[PDB]
Amino acid sequence: VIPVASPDPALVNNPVVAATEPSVVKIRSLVLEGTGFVISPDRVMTNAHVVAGSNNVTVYAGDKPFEATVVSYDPSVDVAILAVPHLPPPPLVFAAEPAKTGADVVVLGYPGGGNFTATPARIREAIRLSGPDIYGDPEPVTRDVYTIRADVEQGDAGGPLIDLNGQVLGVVFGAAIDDAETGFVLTAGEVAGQLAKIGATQPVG
Repeated sequence: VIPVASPDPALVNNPVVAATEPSVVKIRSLVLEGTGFVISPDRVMTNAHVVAGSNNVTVYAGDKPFEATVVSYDPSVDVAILAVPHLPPPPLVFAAEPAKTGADVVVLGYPGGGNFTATPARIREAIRLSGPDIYGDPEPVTRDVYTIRADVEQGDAGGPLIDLNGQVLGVVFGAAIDDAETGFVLTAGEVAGQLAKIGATQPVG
């Protein structure tokens, strides 16, 4: 882990939080709980492992429930798409330029499946996270990621990482086991590549 300065605690009150908050939603699937955000009208992107093979997925926009359906799931992909009809909040926009080391960012999500919380963060490093090719295992072998300094929790899974402009830099998908205050974020390029696999293979039963 590359060491960086502690995140600016003032980031919780930054207008960027209130601007993106309505579009960041809590997800409950049937016991399993996570975070998502609006990517396009009536469509929510979330963590695939949270909603994996679930027929009872609910989306909470502003403490109010909306029925969701997993319409895009691929076992080889970290992200999933939920279809959420009549969902008021507008889509969030992805940042077009990659984030740099030391930049102050914010993780938005629902840690422990509670209320919406903004977690102050700082970019450690942009890296290619490559593992071994596990035989018979579908999950990705390589990932474009940001390592971040942040007190991240499994409830933040599927939560967007947002810059000071209000744009999504990536999506929280993990943390370090031995290192506290260390989170792993899929880059906007990585999410695009993963959504591309789904866009290419659809429709699938």
